[PDB]
Amino acid sequence: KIRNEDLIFNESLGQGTFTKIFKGVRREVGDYGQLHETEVLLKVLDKAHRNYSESFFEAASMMSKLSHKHLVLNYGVCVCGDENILVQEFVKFGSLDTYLKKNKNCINILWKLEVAKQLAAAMHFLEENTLIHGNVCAKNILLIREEDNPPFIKLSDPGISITVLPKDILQERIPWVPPECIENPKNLNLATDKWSFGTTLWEICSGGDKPLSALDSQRKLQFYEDRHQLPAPKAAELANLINNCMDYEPDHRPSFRAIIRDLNS
Ligand SMILES: Nc1nc(Nc2ccc(S(N)(=O)=O)cc2)nc(Oc2ccc3[nH]ccc3c2)n1
Repeated sequence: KIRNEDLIFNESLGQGTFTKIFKGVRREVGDYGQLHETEVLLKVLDKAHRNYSESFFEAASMMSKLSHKHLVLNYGVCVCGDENILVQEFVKFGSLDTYLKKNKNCINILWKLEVAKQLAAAMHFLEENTLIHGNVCAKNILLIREEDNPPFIKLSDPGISITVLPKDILQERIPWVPPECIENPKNLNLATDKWSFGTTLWEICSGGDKPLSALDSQRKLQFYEDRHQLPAPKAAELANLINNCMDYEPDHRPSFRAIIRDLNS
């Protein structure tokens, strides 16, 4: 529970779903009582979307009860007057999808494999704790350090749950959102994240391209209706795993233990 008076808002860094994102600085008493001014990532719920307040912070809170080296650190929340604000560690190099596009001509299968193994390790930990993320995607992978020593990533918070989001938002998040959740958002399950994990591998192999971006929301719907799969990326080293993960039968998608074994071979 951070004080409004200890937070300084600086540059806007874009927007998430019903949120506004800013780089900031938090003034804090740290260990040994030393005074720190710490770079922070601030996520602000739109006042115009206050109805979704509980769900977002419930999301960030539930995961913050679990500490893990591949899960992002949340410092707390500010009840900052009229706005609710998540205060999060500032990750030096930002979101993976932006990174993949700018650095495409420098990323090889060895780099992709380490990032995939790290993400699966995070997902395996969640799976062992029966905790559903619900929004696995390249935008929500944060790059802590660049390869020199491998790269190092963290999974960000999931944001507002698909189980309360407007249907048109869900449709635009095809193919991250699995077919059974389009049929019924209340079908959100552990198997949901295996599908989205497959979609995120496709992103990682596709230099930051967004699958099915050329398809409007009605065509995305008919894509699931006809049981299509994503095309193999030109770099197709992960295409079989992508397709095995994006299985239209939720009960057939592999455990992350099996996925990690597949990545290791
Ligand atoms: N923890 C964290 N740290 C950063 N750091 C950062 C941002 C921008 C730059 S840059 N290229 O301008 O120099 C550098 C570093 N950025 C984010 O962005 C996210 C990630 C996922 C998100 N899902 C919904 C909103 C959202 C926001 N999260």
